[PDB]
Amino acid sequence: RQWALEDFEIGRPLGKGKFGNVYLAREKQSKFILALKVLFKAQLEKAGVEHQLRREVEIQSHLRHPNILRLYGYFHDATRVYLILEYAPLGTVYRELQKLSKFDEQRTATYITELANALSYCHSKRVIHRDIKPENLLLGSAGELKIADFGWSVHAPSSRRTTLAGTLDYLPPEMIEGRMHDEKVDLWSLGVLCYEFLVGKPPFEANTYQETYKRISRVEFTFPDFVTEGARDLISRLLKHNPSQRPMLREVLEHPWITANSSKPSN
Amino acid sequence: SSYSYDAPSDFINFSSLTQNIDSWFELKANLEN
Ligand SMILES: Nc1ncnc2c1ncn2[C@@H]1O[C@H](COP(=O)(O)OP(=O)(O)O)[C@@H](O)[C@H]1O
Ligand SMILES: [Cl-]
Ligand SMILES: [Mg+2]
Ligand SMILES: [Mg+2]
Repeated sequence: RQWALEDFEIGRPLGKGKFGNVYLAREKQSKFILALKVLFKAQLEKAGVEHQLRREVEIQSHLRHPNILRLYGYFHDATRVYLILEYAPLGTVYRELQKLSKFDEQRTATYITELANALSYCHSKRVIHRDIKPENLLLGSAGELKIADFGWSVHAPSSRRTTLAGTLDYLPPEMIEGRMHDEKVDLWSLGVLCYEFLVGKPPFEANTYQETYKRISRVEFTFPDFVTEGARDLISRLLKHNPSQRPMLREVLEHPWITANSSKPSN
Repeated sequence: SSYSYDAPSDFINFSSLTQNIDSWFELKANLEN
């Protein structure tokens, strides 16, 4: 009655992770195509992030949204932990960005709309993703954006958080400055992401992380000349140093620049 | 206990096949205060 490793044929690696690989998978009976996320228990327990894996599995499995990747189930075998994820045929936005160097305003606004919708749903359930980045954004069979990797996420209806969570180039100032943080970290990373979609590079990118920490804390960056006034306005609002001064996701979805370039409506 | 999560772990028949399951979050907030 329970999941077993024998239930799946393992295909090519879909991507490498911090504690194991994600493989293309086939349920032997129904021939249903899936993604199998494999995590070694030794690496998880050594780094002491088992509690975070609990959060990833429990939170993602109970979420239901067209723009959020589905986690159908999980199982383990005293050596590895296996996550059964929804298959995203067109790969990452990261690979797409690398392929295209940069997105135009139509594509960028479309991705932001889909992402803001999914995040708005997350925050309504008091969930914070805390790891928004192109590598963690997948594309469906019709090119729809879907959030993935809830490996840094947390259910916080009560507490404000203290965990240094996320990825270097996308880390909010409050985390860097050793402050507490809330759901407003997703809107900072949304601003960092919108910049990278248009420019092709993170706004605080540097050779060292110490310099990156400095630039993030100062919110020290510039736009290339071709970035439109509407795009500059949206990004600047999302990249406020003061977390409470950052807009709401409802305000992002109703942003003039967003509604004039997006190919998809709001929730 | 370790690796015993509040999540689906049973075999699913993908040949066969709501929005409420979201209520798990509200439930958890109340339970844990
Ligand atoms: N459902 C999926 N469909 C297609 N590719 C995926 C899927 N899930 C993950 N991948 C690929 O494998 C990689 C796995 O990364 P991720 O799951 O975020 O690992 P970690 O949680 O350890 O960071 C992703 O960057 C992506 O490129
Ligand atoms: Cl610093
Ligand atoms: Mg990842
Ligand atoms: Mg992770």
